[PDB]
Amino acid sequence: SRSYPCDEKKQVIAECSNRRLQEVPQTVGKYVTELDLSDNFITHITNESFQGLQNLTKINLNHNPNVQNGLNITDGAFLNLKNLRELLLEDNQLPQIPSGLPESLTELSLIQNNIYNITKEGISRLINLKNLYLAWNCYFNKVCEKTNIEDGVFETLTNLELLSLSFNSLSHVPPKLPSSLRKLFLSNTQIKYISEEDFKGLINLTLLDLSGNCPRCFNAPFPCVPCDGGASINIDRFAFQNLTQLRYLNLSSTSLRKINAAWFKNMPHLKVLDLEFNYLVGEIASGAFLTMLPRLEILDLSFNYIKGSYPQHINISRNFSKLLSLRALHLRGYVFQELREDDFQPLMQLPNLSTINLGINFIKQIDFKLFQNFSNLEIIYLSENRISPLVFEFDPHSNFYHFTRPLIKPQCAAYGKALDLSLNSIFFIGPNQFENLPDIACLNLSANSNAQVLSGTEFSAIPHVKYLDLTNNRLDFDNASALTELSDLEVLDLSYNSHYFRIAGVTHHLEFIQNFTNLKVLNLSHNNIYTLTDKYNLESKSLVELVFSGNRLDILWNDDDNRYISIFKGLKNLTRLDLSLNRLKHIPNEAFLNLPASLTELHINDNMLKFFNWTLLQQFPRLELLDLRGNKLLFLTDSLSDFTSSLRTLLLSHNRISHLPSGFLSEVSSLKHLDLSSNLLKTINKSALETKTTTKLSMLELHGNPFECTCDIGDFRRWMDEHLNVKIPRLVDVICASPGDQRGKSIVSLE
Amino acid sequence: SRSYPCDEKKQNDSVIAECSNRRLQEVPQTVGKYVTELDLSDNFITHITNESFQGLQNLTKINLNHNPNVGLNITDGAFLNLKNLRELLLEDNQLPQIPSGLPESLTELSLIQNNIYNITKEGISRLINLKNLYLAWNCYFNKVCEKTNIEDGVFETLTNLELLSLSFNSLSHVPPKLPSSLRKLFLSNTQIKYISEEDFKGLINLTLLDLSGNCPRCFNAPFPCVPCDGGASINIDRFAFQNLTQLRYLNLSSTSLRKINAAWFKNMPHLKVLDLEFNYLVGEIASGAFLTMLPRLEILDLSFNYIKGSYPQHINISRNFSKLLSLRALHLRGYVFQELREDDFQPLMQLPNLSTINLGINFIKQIDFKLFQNFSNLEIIYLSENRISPLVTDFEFDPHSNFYHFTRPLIKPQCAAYGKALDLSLNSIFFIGPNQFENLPDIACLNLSANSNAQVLSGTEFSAIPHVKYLDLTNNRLDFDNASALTELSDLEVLDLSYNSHYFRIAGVTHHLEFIQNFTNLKVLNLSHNNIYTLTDKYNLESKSLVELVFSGNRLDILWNDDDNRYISIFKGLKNLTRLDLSLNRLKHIPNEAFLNLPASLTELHINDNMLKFFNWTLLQQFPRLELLDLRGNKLLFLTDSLSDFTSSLRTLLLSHNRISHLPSGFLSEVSSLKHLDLSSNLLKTINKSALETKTTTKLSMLELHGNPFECTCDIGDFRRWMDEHLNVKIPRLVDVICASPGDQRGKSIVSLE
Ligand SMILES: *[C@@H]1O[C@H](CO)[C@@H](O[C@@H]2O[C@H](CO)[C@@H](O[C@@H]3O[C@H](CO)[C@@H](O)[C@H](O[C@H]4O[C@H](CO)[C@@H](O)[C@H](O)[C@@H]4O)[C@@H]3O)[C@H](O)[C@H]2NC(C)=O)[C@H](O)[C@H]1NC(C)=O
Ligand SMILES: *[C@@H]1O[C@H](CO)[C@@H](O[C@@H]2O[C@H](CO)[C@@H](O[C@@H]3O[C@H](CO)[C@@H](O)[C@H](O)[C@@H]3O)[C@H](O)[C@H]2NC(C)=O)[C@H](O)[C@H]1NC(C)=O
Ligand SMILES: *[C@@H]1O[C@H](CO)[C@@H](O[C@@H]2O[C@H](CO)[C@@H](O[C@@H]3O[C@H](CO)[C@@H](O)[C@H](O)[C@@H]3O)[C@H](O)[C@H]2NC(C)=O)[C@H](O)[C@H]1NC(C)=O
Ligand SMILES: *[C@@H]1O[C@H](CO)[C@@H](O[C@@H]2O[C@H](CO)[C@@H](O)[C@H](O)[C@H]2NC(C)=O)[C@H](O)[C@H]1NC(C)=O
Ligand SMILES: *[C@@H]1O[C@H](CO)[C@@H](O[C@@H]2O[C@H](CO)[C@@H](O)[C@H](O)[C@H]2NC(C)=O)[C@H](O)[C@H]1NC(C)=O
Ligand SMILES: CCCCc1nc2c(N)nc3ccccc3c2o1
Ligand SMILES: CCCCc1nc2c(N)nc3ccccc3c2o1
Ligand SMILES: *[C@@H]1O[C@H](CO)[C@@H](O)[C@H](O)[C@H]1NC(C)=O
Ligand SMILES: *[C@@H]1O[C@H](CO)[C@@H](O)[C@H](O)[C@H]1NC(C)=O
Ligand SMILES: *[C@@H]1O[C@H](CO)[C@@H](O)[C@H](O)[C@H]1NC(C)=O
Ligand SMILES: *[C@@H]1O[C@H](CO)[C@@H](O)[C@H](O)[C@H]1NC(C)=O
Ligand SMILES: *[C@@H]1O[C@H](CO)[C@@H](O)[C@H](O)[C@H]1NC(C)=O
Ligand SMILES: *[C@@H]1O[C@H](CO)[C@@H](O)[C@H](O)[C@H]1NC(C)=O
Ligand SMILES: *[C@@H]1O[C@H](CO)[C@@H](O)[C@H](O)[C@H]1NC(C)=O
Ligand SMILES: *[C@@H]1O[C@H](CO)[C@@H](O)[C@H](O)[C@H]1NC(C)=O
Ligand SMILES: *[C@@H]1O[C@H](CO)[C@@H](O)[C@H](O)[C@H]1NC(C)=O
Ligand SMILES: *[C@@H]1O[C@H](CO)[C@@H](O)[C@H](O)[C@H]1NC(C)=O
Ligand SMILES: *[C@@H]1O[C@H](CO)[C@@H](O)[C@H](O)[C@H]1NC(C)=O
Repeated sequence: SRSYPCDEKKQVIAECSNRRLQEVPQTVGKYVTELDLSDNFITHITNESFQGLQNLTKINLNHNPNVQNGLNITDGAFLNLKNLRELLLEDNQLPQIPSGLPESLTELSLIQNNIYNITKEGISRLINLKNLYLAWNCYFNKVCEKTNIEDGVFETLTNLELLSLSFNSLSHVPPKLPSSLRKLFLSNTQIKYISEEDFKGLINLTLLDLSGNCPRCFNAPFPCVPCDGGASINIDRFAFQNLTQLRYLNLSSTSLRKINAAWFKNMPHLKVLDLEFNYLVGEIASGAFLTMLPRLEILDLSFNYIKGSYPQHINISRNFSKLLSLRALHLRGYVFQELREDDFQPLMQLPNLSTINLGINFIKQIDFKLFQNFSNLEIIYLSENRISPLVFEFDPHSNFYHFTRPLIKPQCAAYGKALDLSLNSIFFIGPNQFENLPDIACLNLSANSNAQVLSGTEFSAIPHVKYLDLTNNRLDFDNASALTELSDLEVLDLSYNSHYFRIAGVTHHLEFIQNFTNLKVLNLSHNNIYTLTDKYNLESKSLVELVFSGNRLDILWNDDDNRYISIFKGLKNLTRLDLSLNRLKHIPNEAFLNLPASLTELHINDNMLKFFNWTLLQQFPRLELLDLRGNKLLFLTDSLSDFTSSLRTLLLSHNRISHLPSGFLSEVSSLKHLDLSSNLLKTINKSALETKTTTKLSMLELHGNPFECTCDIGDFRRWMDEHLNVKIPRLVDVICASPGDQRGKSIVSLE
Repeated sequence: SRSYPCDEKKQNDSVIAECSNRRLQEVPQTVGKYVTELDLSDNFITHITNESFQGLQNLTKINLNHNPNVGLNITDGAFLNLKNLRELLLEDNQLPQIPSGLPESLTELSLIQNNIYNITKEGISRLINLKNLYLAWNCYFNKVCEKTNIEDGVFETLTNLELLSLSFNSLSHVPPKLPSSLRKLFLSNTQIKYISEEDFKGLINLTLLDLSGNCPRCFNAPFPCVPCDGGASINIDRFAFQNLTQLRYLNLSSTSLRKINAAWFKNMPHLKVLDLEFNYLVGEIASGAFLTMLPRLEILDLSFNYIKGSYPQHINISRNFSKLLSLRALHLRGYVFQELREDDFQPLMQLPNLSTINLGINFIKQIDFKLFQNFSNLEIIYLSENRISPLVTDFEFDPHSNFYHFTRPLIKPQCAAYGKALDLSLNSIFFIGPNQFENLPDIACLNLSANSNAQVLSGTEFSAIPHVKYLDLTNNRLDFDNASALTELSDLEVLDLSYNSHYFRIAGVTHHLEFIQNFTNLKVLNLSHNNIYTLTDKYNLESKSLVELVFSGNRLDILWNDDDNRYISIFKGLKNLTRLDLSLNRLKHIPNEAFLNLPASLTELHINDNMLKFFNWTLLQQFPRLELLDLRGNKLLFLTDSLSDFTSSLRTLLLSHNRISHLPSGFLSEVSSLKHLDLSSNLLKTINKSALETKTTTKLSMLELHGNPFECTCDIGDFRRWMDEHLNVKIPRLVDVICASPGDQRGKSIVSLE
């Protein structure tokens, strides 16, 4: 059995999602324990749907049906599944909690439905529930009803550890919550008041999310309903008195102006405090609560700006010096003109403060030397400011109030201390710009509209930069000594610096590249490179990877010009080369033969190639991956094994191949992965299948070929049957084009 | 009938068969006998014989350029029998020789871009009627080729020849015995180092001479370039042009000139256009005796005469520029200088007709702007690509274009049409301060594109030039945080804010587009590629005057998210709008109420290049003026069967690149207004009779169907017969209206099935 329609996988999971399925297939293996049927067109679940699949411990029916209208699940449809632990039913337009769910359930997700009634009948039998998600049923301008929570509905769920009720109209915290709760999410629930009773008994709670209740609505990116008068949430003095185990508290966008220090009296473990989108400028200056948090590691005070206010200075209370455990401080969107060394004195003896984030404050100048006086900053994040020369659209499973991606690309941060000055106005780097900074290893200058001629001295005060990002500037590469002060540079990103490269009449100089002794990775992408001055060749003894996408090799290698015929030959250590998006119609033979013999990976995808000289792979004895996707190729050589014994992956997707030559599936013993996706194949011929021996072939992609499903396809179908070790992904997309009665169906589905 | 494979055009005198770029392997035997011009360019034709055009004696013009695409073999005399052949284009055919036995009727012959190295009497000297002969670009750069041999006197018998183009061939000397009927002589890039008194002594009718690129200036060349020994100058004898009294055009670009002999111009009283780009003329520009000899000159191009590595404070223009009384345009790109002062341009200031001054690409850091007012009448002040800051076919080189510069207008004609133009694009005007625009003329057309401007415009910045009518602010970083922005510009008709994403992208900063309603005369607004998905307080765009809104490249998918009502009327307040562009907004579906709030005034609505799966046809009932609906590049499956119930205005419906697999019976019944229906690149297997059928006949004039996977069984018969009974409906590109199935038909046109 080659399984269909699902792909089976044993790290036993049937991946069956996004396959245009109309019903639960009756072709699922009986050894399957986890079934992913998300994103199909399934409209009915009955007690017949999964009979003879009782090993199932997990079912995902999210996002069904898509497109061309709700999911209809009968009473007790799942009841017979004795082992069902986890049921995901998100985005199914369910009007109610389905009835008669199995008591074995420990995890149930009903996120993004139309469920306005939470009943004993739905839920109170489900004694084994540990995590229950009912979020995003009624929010924003959706037409929906206030949520009715049957009194005591949650009381019998004495194993429940996580309950998520966010983005529903609740009005108050429900009573009779089980004391087993660890995590309680009540974001955006229209609760204006927290009483002493609401969480009095939840002694095991480690996370509480009360965000977005009484929101700050000015300039909201969503329909936002403030409390009367834009008032603050109202939280009783003793509301958190028993929450001794709280580690995470989210009070983002609760319109707070005042924080009651006493709220933290009994929270000796509190680790992450989110206070973004409030009105806390005054508390930041004078916060008594900061005195109550000596184990706090992450404090987010972002977007507490006063509307219309652009103060000279940020005002940080001396009490910040009590945050002895603080690791990250987020101060985006406070809005201020100038950062002086004195303004941050309270932060300067915190031993573990690693990250300071001052993104999006419209800061016009910074006294940079202040950063050295900190104990140990490793991320100095200043992106999106005004620093100039010195002289359903919300993911319900993510954080709603900010992105959670790293501030600094991990590959750069991995080198050491990081200074991110991206998206500023440092248009010219002058002699003292970088004076008195720490030993920066990772420097981001992307998008500073820098148009200068770097000349070998600009980075002299931080000469150990290992990863330099200069993307999206207007750099004028007119000096052979550029960047050469950076002896230890390993990664250099010059992508999107077209501005001068595109003008023929100005001089262009890339000779500095050869100076670096440790340069491993160079990205020259999207620079429109088509002409250089005097020195035509790129050279480096160390470089391993060159990204040359989005340039004009079609010009450089024009048949009437010899000058660039060795452009990459001097990159003597290169193993990875990217020549995508260079508008190539053909590569002269001599040009191809002058690519480095060291290559293991060569991409030439998304050009316009009409021919490819296969014989020339004889000069590339280490070549493992050749990527020719997105071209106009028609001809495959019929003696590939004469030209390579190294090639493992050949990517030929989105070309115009109509004929596979004799024994091509078995031509190259080393070939593991052949991608023939989206070409013009009508069949695969017997001679194409002829093998002298066996082959290393593990994966063959064929989806989007216009197959002719006559009896001519028989041979390949029988081949598929007898080579079950060759994976063919996406069989639902390996489709008959002709004739009319077969059109649209998988080739596997053919009598 | 309906012609195939070519498209025919009944033009004037002419009837033209457009037959190019059709993958043809043979000259087709199906060309109409009334055809006078045949364009076969860009096909896979390999052989021309005396049978190729047998049935086609009316042919006056044949284009065989660029054949075969992926050399062309022409038998001796293949064209001889074509008694009326006037024009033969044989460019880019890898010909090794001039074809033999060409008809004597020829008046126009192009052999541009071949491998022809011998120009013989036998090829050419019988062709007595030739008026234009093009032999350019046969041996140039690092092509493998040989020096051109021109048989002595080969051109002498061509006594009606007016244009001869020999550029981009290795010639070494001007050929002798040229016919005196010559008007235009092109000898660019021909490796001629010396011009003698004899070379053009008899060419008394010459109006153009091109000697560019002989002894070229090669520093930083964008092509393989071979200087004369020592990088010496072309050597032109004092009397080389003494008989050239009719010359209007002289191109001496890239001839390594340092010194210009005034006497060269003594007998050239009509000279109008002088190209001197890519020389070493900084010294002549400061002194230039030759400027005294050119009082009828209108265009002078001195671009890229920079001294290598030199960055002087000032440009030095001789006082002799004041003698160029007829001068209209002065091009001074690439001289390279830091500052332009008012004194530096005094010699130019009383020239009555000097309309255009071009200072592009000089790395200029400051300009004393007041100087431009003291000119008599500048209309184009071109300062693009400097350092101005706040005030305190396959061919690399198109052989049919100018090689030394682009020929496009300096200023977009739509902007220039309004009046005086100041182009400050691609500079460093990052902040517009209070006096930036002091002392300027009455600018009507203002380009500030790509100045990395990040400021909050606030209603006073353009106070000193308040009659700007066309404002280009594209590709900046503008922070639209003030409702009075640009409102000082009362007469503004066209405003381009494209590519100012920078702050629109950030949810947490405020965004304000309210200023738009203030303009009384605003007609065209372009907000493209701004990533607009959230505004502050005022969610709606309003204008009583605006006729055209370009909103492509924003996030209407977000603005019109089903859980948000706030932007449901975003465009309704554009009460005068007729053209709306919603392309590239990632839309999967448009809420019905949102669609219905688009202005009732629309005549043209584009929603192409989204991801639409649904389109509610019934809503075209509220758009009684709608003439063009463009839905190309979406994922639509369903067409309504009762389109005539919902519109009587629609003339063009563009549905290309969708997933339509069925034309409903009877789509098009009673929809009389529709002229142009584009169903190319969909998933059609056939068209049924009743799908096209109409009782009251229709205005249908164009139906596109190429790139559909047609099933060429007998099920296609009905459409084929329909095609034959509606010859007034054009179906273009019939070679691309192809059978997908079954195997024996696959690849063939549907019109080609018995
Ligand atoms: C208020 O603040 C609290 C933190 O104090 C915040 O709690 C965090 O919420 C996010 C939002 O869901 C949780 O993040 C998810 O965690 C689960 C559990 O481990 C993951 O499965 C999620 O996985 C990601 O990748 C998956 C791949 O399968 C995807 O399926 C999915 O999209 C996700 O990308 C995801 O990381 C997070 O764990 C909690 N924090 C804690 C400690 O529990 C809350 O969101 C904030 N409130 C608002 C309204 O933003
Ligand atoms: C310029 O090119 C460089 C080099 O290719 C780009 O950086 C590289 O980007 C890739 C992915 O595009 C990173 O690879 C990824 O790494 C992750 C985690 O290790 C892995 O999960 C992915 O499958 C993939 O391997 C690669 O590490 C990264 N390299 C470096 C040195 O940072 C860069 O993105 C390009 N610049 C621009 C503007 O595109
Ligand atoms: C911003 O949007 C405006 C308005 O659509 C764009 O300018 C307009 O560009 C089109 C070309 O796409 C011009 O129409 C063309 O005019 C010529 C000459 O008459 C005609 O030959 C073409 O078939 C077509 O009609 C239109 O005139 C022009 N309107 C102006 C300038 O007012 C503008 O280009 C967009 N900006 C960017 C950066 O895309
Ligand atoms: C340098 O700063 C830029 C600009 O902030 C970072 O670019 C963003 O990075 C991610 C790639 O992971 C994208 O999803 C965003 O679109 C980028 N934004 C823009 C405007 O480009 C970049 O990654 C930073 N570089 C490093 C090494 O951290
Ligand atoms: C203002 O200047 C910009 C930049 O010079 C112009 O953009 C050019 O437009 C031409 C013709 O439309 C394009 O082919 C070029 O690619 C553009 N150049 C660049 C760098 O983008 C724009 O046309 C000018 N605006 C006006 C009104 O003339
Ligand atoms: C018209 C430009 C001639 C050659 C040239 N290339 C450059 C170049 N790339 N940068 C320059 C910066 C300042 C001054 C002159 C520059 C220059 O000159
Ligand atoms: C954190 C952003 C808060 C709201 C805001 N939007 C903008 C905005 N768009 N521009 C600003 C310019 C200067 C100072 C504050 C600005 C501002 O503040
Ligand atoms: C700082 O971090 C280190 C471990 O990463 C730790 O041992 C020490 O306890 C922390 N200091 C404080 C003051 O919390
Ligand atoms: C690069 O710049 C430095 C001055 O910054 C200069 O000394 C050196 O000559 C420059 N290199 C070249 C080739 O001009
Ligand atoms: C850069 O490399 C070149 C040539 O290899 C050498 O002449 C130059 O001095 C080098 N300079 C530095 C600072 O690395
Ligand atoms: C070549 O690359 C390898 C892997 O990065 C590295 O070990 C070696 O140091 C490089 N060689 C040279 C000569 O720099
Ligand atoms: C492939 O390469 C060499 C030239 O280096 C040549 O001998 C062989 O004919 C080539 N194939 C094609 C189609 O050019
Ligand atoms: C073509 O030329 C040859 C003379 O070589 C003659 O035999 C033949 O009939 C000619 N064909 C036509 C169609 O004129
Ligand atoms: C200036 O141009 C006008 C209009 O073309 C023309 O009549 C006049 O002769 C020109 N003046 C000079 C000095 O050439
Ligand atoms: C716009 O900016 C100007 C600065 O001149 C300021 O006076 C005005 O109040 C601002 N208007 C708004 C609505 O912010
Ligand atoms: C702009 O538009 C509205 C017109 O209703 C008005 O309130 C506002 O004051 C106008 N502003 C200026 C600066 O003209
Ligand atoms: C409506 O647009 C046209 C431009 O075609 C103009 O004549 C008319 O004046 C505009 N109406 C108003 C009220 O601005
Ligand atoms: C189209 O919108 C119309 C308004 O005429 C509404 O009656 C109809 O329900 C719509 N169809 C769909 C599928 O939304």
